[PDB]
Amino acid sequence: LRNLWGPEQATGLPLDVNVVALLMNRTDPKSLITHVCDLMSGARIHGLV
Amino acid sequence: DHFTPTPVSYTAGFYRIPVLGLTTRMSIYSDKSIHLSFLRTVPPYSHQS
Ligand SMILES: *[C@@H]1O[C@H](CO)[C@@H](O)[C@H](O)[C@H]1NC(C)=O
Repeated sequence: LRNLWGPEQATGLPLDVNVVALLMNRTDPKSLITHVCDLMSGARIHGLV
Repeated sequence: DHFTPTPVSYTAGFYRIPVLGLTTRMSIYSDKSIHLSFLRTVPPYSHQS
């Protein structure tokens, strides 16, 4: 996920393109909603995979 | 103007627990695939038809 962004993305028409690769190995819903409210407030991330 | 018990039922719905939403009688709560375990005790407006 880190190597897919560096040498690729040559035709980048937006400017606020930044990838965030995180690993939540355990998926209890309290921590999941915590990560949602942390990433959505984290400089307006528009991608949730 | 939300009138949505959907975040409570979906927060308790990652464990797939039935949540009784008793706010309104909308037909969008009557779907089986959108609302898997959301079993209410109120009928939709199709019973008025
Ligand atoms: C999640 O698991 C991987 C190994 O599969 C580990 O490398 C990583 O540090 C873990 N994430 C955490 C706890 O930061």
